[PDB]
Amino acid sequence: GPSGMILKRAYDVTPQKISTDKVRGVRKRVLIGLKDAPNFVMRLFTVEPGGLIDRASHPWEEEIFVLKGKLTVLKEQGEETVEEGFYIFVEPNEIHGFRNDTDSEVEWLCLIPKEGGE
Amino acid sequence: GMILKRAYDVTPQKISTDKVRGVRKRVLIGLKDAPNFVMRLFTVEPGGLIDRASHPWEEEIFVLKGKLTVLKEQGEETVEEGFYIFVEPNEIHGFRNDTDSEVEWLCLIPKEGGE
Ligand SMILES: [Cu+2]
Ligand SMILES: [Cu+2]
Ligand SMILES: [Cu+2]
Repeated sequence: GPSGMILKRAYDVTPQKISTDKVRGVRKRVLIGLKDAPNFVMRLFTVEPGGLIDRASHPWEEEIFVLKGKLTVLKEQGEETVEEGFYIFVEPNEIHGFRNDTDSEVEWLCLIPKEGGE
Repeated sequence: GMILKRAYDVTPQKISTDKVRGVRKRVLIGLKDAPNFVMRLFTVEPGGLIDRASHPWEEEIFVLKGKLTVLKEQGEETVEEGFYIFVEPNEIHGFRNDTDSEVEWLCLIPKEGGE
């Protein structure tokens, strides 16, 4: 494929509002998307106060790094809050979700194999 | 089926070769866990350097802390916390810390690149 290097301020990427049956109060920035990635994609998620990504599972893994705030992670059994500087590995098919129980925006990097889209 | 951990608590590996000095690397999500790509966290001391190199796989980076000097095929460019970098396969690249404090970034590569 193409040559070169992209270097960009992540916040300059246009966010997309996510509103589905299981997601509310979330915006996503596709940093390294399907148009460019040979193998896996990089997204930056922002969750507003009270926002929620309800428990779900999917047949690809997810790799996360928490960039800002206190993120509540929903698990098959119960929940756990993590903060900036934590990483999360979600195995394929593992139940997971996310909630923001704080008064300010929470952000994380999420990477998936490109077969799961962007 | 879910790992949640503070990245700092992963023991860093000092890297010192002919080509790399003043760098520590943490493997956060490595080959034991990852089906497709790995997650590392690099910390570079003031004056640390990863000399120009290239590899057959791509690299995806997110700058977490500080002002990172990126060595390119042509010259160099400085970036800061909050920048992402996409390095195409085979693109020459390296890194330097010209500041007086530690610089950190996340680096992800496909598993063919090892951890
Ligand atoms: Cu998911
Ligand atoms: Cu499980
Ligand atoms: Cu490299």
